[PDB]
Amino acid sequence: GDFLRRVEERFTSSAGTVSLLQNFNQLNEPEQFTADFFEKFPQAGKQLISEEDCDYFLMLAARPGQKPVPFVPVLDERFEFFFKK
Amino acid sequence: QSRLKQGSLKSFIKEKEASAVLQKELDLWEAEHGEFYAKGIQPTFSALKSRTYDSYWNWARQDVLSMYFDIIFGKLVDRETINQCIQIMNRANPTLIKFMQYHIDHCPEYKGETYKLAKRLGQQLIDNCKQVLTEDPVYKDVSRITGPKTKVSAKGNIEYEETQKDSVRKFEQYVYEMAQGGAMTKQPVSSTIPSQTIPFLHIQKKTKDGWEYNKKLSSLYLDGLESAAINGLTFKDKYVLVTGAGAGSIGAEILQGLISGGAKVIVTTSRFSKKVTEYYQNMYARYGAAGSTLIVVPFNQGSKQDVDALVQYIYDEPKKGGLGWDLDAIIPFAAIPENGNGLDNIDSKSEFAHRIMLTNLLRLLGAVKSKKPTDTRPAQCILPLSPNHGTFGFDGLYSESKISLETLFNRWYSEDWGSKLTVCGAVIGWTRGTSANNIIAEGIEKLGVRTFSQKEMAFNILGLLTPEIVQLCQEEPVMADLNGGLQFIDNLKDFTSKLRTDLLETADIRRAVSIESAIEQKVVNGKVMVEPRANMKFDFPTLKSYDEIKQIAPELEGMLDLENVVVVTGFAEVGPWGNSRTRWEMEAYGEFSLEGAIEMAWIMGFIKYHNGNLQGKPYSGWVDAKTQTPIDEKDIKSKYEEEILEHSGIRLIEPELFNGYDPKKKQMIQEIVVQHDLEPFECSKETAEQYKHEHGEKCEIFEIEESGEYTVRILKGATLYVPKALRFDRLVAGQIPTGWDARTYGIPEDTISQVDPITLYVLVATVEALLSAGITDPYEFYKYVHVSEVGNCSGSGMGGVSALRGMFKDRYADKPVQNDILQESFINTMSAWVNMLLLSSSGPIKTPVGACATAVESVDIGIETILSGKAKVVLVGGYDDFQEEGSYEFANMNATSNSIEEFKHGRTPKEMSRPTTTTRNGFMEAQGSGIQVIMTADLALKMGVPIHAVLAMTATATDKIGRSVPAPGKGILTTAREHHGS
Amino acid sequence: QYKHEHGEKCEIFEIEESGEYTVRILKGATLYVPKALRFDRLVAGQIPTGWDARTYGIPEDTISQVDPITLYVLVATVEALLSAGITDPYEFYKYVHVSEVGNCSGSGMGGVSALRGMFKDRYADKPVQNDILQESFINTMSAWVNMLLLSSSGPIKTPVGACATAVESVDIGIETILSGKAKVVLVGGYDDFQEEGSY
Amino acid sequence: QDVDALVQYIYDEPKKGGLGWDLDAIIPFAAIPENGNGLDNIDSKSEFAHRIMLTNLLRLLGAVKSKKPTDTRPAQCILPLSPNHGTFGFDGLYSESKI
Amino acid sequence: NKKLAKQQLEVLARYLQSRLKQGSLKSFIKEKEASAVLQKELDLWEAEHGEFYAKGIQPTFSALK
Amino acid sequence: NKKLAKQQLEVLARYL
Amino acid sequence: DIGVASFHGTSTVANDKNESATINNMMKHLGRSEGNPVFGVFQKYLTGHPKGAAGAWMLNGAIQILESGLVPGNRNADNVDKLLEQYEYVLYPSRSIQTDGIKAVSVTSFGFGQKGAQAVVVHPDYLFAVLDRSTYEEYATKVSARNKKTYRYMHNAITRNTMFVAKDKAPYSDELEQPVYLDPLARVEENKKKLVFSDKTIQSNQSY
Repeated sequence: GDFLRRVEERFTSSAGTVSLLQNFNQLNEPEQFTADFFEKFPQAGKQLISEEDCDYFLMLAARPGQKPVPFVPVLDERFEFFFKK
Repeated sequence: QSRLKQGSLKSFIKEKEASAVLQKELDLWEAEHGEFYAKGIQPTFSALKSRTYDSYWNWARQDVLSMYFDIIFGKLVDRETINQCIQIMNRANPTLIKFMQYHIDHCPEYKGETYKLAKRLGQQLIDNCKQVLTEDPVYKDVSRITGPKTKVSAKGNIEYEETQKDSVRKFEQYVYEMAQGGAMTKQPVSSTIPSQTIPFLHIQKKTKDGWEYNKKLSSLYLDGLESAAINGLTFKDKYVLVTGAGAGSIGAEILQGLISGGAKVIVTTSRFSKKVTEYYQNMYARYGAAGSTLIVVPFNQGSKQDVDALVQYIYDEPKKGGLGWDLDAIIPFAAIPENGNGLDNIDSKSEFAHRIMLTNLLRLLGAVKSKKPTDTRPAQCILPLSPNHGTFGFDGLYSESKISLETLFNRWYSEDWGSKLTVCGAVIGWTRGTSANNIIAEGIEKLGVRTFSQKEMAFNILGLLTPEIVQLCQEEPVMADLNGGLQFIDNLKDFTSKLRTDLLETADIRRAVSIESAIEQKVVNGKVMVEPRANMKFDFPTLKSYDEIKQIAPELEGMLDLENVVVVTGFAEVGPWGNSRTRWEMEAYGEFSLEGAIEMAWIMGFIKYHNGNLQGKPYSGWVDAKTQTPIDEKDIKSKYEEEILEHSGIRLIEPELFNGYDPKKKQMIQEIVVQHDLEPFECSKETAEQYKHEHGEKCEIFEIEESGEYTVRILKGATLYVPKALRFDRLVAGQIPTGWDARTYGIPEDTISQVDPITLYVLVATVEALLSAGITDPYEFYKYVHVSEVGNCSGSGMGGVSALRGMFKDRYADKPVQNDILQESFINTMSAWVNMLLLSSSGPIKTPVGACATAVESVDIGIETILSGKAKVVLVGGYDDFQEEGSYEFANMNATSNSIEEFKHGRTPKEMSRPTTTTRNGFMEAQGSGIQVIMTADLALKMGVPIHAVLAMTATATDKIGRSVPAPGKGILTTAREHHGS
Repeated sequence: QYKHEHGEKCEIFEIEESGEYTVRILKGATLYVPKALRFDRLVAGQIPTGWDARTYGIPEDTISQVDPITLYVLVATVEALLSAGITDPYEFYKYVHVSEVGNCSGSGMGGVSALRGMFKDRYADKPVQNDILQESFINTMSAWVNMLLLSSSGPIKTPVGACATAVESVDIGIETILSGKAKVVLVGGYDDFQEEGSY
Repeated sequence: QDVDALVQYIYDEPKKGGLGWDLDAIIPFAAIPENGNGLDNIDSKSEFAHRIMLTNLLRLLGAVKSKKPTDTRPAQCILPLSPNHGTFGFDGLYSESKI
Repeated sequence: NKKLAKQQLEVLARYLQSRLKQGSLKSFIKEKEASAVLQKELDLWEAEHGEFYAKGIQPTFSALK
Repeated sequence: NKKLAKQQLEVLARYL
Repeated sequence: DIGVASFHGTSTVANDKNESATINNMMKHLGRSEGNPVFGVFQKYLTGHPKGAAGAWMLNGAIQILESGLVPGNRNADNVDKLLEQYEYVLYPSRSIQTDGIKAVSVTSFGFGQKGAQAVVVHPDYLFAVLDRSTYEEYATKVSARNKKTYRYMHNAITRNTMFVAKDKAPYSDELEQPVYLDPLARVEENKKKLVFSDKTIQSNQSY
């Protein structure tokens, strides 16, 4: 949900609008919600991840006090931390 | 010696006591008048600060195109459209008729119903302008008659809005309801006025005592208003002097109407600035009719000096620096707002405002009269009389001034200025600003009396400037009660206070009940917005569908040698407004978007991207530079907009960007022969030997046996150079934004130190142009092209100026200068360094010199290079830097504009560069670089780079025999070459 | 001006008898004493002594206004045209349009005398012409060639190549002719020897 | 300054150097004669006379009001109004002050 | 000749006393330009109001009179 | 201090 | 179809007169329809005048004008010179106006030393019609991919301040420099994540 909020912020045209994800509970069916989200932002489906959002994604994956994500996002120096934890 | 040790101390104490005498004189005047009245009498007016607008011929076409494209895109049939049509008709001339005829007769209808609408509306407007051909420009106000309306929401929020009157839609119906009057005020509109009923707008005739409502004069005035509403009103050959016509005032709408009718108006502004200049510029561009001329002047009506100087300037002939105009009307609506000033609070502000409203007004009228020897062209003075002389509350001397203006009616007869000025005292009614009284406007209107808009009041006064009321004023002073029946309200102040206090006591209790009900609900019961951030893209040209492109262009398939067709694949800038993106945003829009603001802050080093830990909390985003604190993307604009605009674009030369170069303190040295030899100074062996070598017998060198260093005595007759400084005429330049650093783009400090800033601009621009072409890696050229076919045909006109200054002056001064500064001074070393750092091409390397016209020449040489087969890709463009000596030499030849004369004319740096303008007086020197990666069409398609455009033509030319190097000429007319004697 | 530069490190006083000012350079003021050094390079390939543009007929007005590199260019261009047998430079226009006689020559650092003027003589407040910068440009030589001899409106290119600029001028001239932009073009290169360039 | 000083002197008590008087009436008939001053001749004399007749009159009234904390002893201001506001000839700002 | 001898001796004695010959003349010209500033302010005011309005605002009232 | 006074006096007499 | 004329526009009395005169005369000699003036872009009103980069900035502005359809107005055009009403084929807007498409832009520069220069830039849409459909789709796919790569590189380098990456080494080694040159068909290939020349791809029969 935080990643979706970041995408909203990235692709909103300098206008604070109503977030599609007002609460996390409605993401329990994420396929339809992601569909509606990226129909609001069609250009997000064609634009590669801006690296500000990439670093945000990496620090989200490394956010402490969170269940570590079930994937390796990067192969930087902290690859063992992602691989073994 | 016969000298006095203390003579000059004596003179000092004498002059100190004189200064004290002058200071106590000034302090007495000041304690007598006050600081407000004191600093309010300064001279504001200056004849050189006057701004003329007369290019209605241009603005007609400008507005025509604006409306044409607005309708073509569906942004606009409506009243504002009809108003713009009236303005274009007012500016209608044969050239404009041909302009619209072309643009409509070649408007494709098949593109859409929107294009069909644009066309048919254009045919109608062409017919209307053809009918208007040769007839006068008429002020015709077609805005919908709006009335007050206040709604207190159930939450207690007062909202006031101007809402179109149901029974009144046009100014014709406005005049009709004026004639009808109201219950309280008890074929032409003369026959409409009900018997024993006073219309809201009426003219009062002076009986054998006072002023009373008059039927015939009121009917004449209302008939003039009806004629103005239906046919419009011409003010051609009307020379007006209007004061108090700033934005959001009755006078501004008066000026709009006058300049629509074709008047030649001198508008006063007490706050002369670029903002006000632009406001009056676009007001003339909209409303300035055929024959109209707007003269915006700085002017303080609080100063008799300003009054006399402005009147002198108006009545002086153009040869003597004036306008050579004889005023037909005067509208002195300039006033100072004074609130909370009772009898006991009559202060400096009140006396000064009274001076403006009455005394300097009378002086202005008297100055006009003194300037007129003719007795057959009176000036119509539209006095802003008030119906409320002290009935309302604490207003200072406002009521005193307004009632004092009523003596002019009797003074018209009693004195000998009747043939030079006519008195038209307009008792202006309740006018809605377009705020504290707007909320009670509806309440006062509900009882039968009415309340005017600024447009309505302006229409009333402009009708008071009718030919009929003009001659009426000529034969008899006119008292025009434009009060909307308010005179018939007993205890107006008490009624007004009752209305306002009822409204406030309703809104506040509703708000309090809402707040406490919300708190009660919160006690009983115990959306998140998205935060915008920059979506920076490059926006390669939008590649449309093949069907639609083949619809754009005819069956051209397989005709052009794409190898011989050259296309811009990339481009970039380093300039006063950052790069191409930010410069284009400021050009096309005049303001930075979110992406533009963040980009400007980034290039200027206001912000830097932070990743990792920031005060423990993990942060990934922009942070401040000087404080390293987080900056949200909205606060980027909110915090850095003012500094970005202040330190970008054309602005005062900043010495920090040019090695301490202060134009105000331009350093020079003068040769002086020593008359009395100087005392010894110590220097090294080689330094002393160099001194002896230079000075010969005019200096002595001696070794100090104790230290071994030499001491130098500069004997009499030696020459030395004492520094001196002069104030340089040019203080403003188009400089790269302050904080622009090559490190921000990533050029190593080794390159920055060894290589000159012009080349740093070139490197940044070349990188940005290649990556505008999508060339992430410059070596990706060599995946499709041989190293011998990537050229660099860019070049400067005088590039390397910093290195030139080094070698020519710093070396003369023995300052630390790099051994290879001449190497960096060459104009081709920029392209050299570009190749050595980025490309590593062995392709053709051309470096044009063209002074101002070298980048187009670079493009031409690039086209030639590609088409000859010597290259497939080439970097074209041009670059230069701003430096002290180049600026000084451009000033010597009077090529740049004198900023001191510009300040004398009231101009600011943001408006110093005035291309194709009446008063332009030289160019604005800037610095920076501009690069384009141009390629063959076939290669651009093969590599899939963004084809920005096609270089269909490029050419260079010289003028003729002459003896003027900088003089431009018609040589480049050699690009349009054809025999007519296919 | 002295007071403006030196601030509190000098004093200026009006002489009531004459009205002119007297300047006292106080302690701590900075001044520039000339010094001289022996420079390692004493030998140059200089134009023969006594070479004058008057000998070829360039008016003294041109010699005074325009800089010696450009005088060399004008002499060389006249000699090259009359090597081509072009007694009258306007004889080009009997066979060619004015838009097809180019001048693609250029210097590597041309205008060095004017550069020295603006950068050093101007700093020393010596008499320098107000338009020295126009003479400092590398394309002003070709500009004066056109203004005095050709009167062409053909393509005008001014290459910079330091040492290898005359061959680059020839290359640009070939390109200009073969693209159809010109039929005749003046290609070459020029430079002057001066103190700062040598140093 | 004279207006304020005179009002202060009137309303100051004898110990502080004033009169210790509370004004019951004000009769500001002080005026400057200005003849031959039309609209075009409005001058320093005319503006100064207008100040005397209107502005400093209002300031005198306001100073008396500021000095009075009592609300039960008003001062009667006998204003020298005129019936002729500009009907007669060249009088500078006299009619303006009177109206 | 002798006068120049004597001047130079004089300036010398000043140097070593740490005295400034022209300091009070500096102060005089500073005060003169200050007086010019005040005079131009008074002149602007005066030309703005006039001599009659000027000499008419003098303090006449005095409690001791 | 005094020695510098005296050096200045000295060179002065030389000058004139 | 020449809609916009990017004028040198130096805010100089002689320059803006002479340049408008030559543009008007060339438009008139070229048989331009009456009532069809070229819009005048005077970018120096905002950007000032760089001697070297004047034409370059004007060409970049003309490029952007072609892409976006917007004709920026000379916002410092307080009052157009009355002497320029003479020129019927030139218009001088003072406010930016969005057009429904600009086919071509005429960039004109006038340099000291009697050096005028003109460039005519045409929209890409007229290039894309001279090639078949399949070539256009291949080109569009390649530009889409490249725009993605460019977006990444721009954001990478704008934050990390690595916009300019100096090339430490040429794509050819000193040993292979001369074969690499001596083969006109030599072209870099990817090796060790860098585009460099290899001995195999030089003077190869495969390239020919």
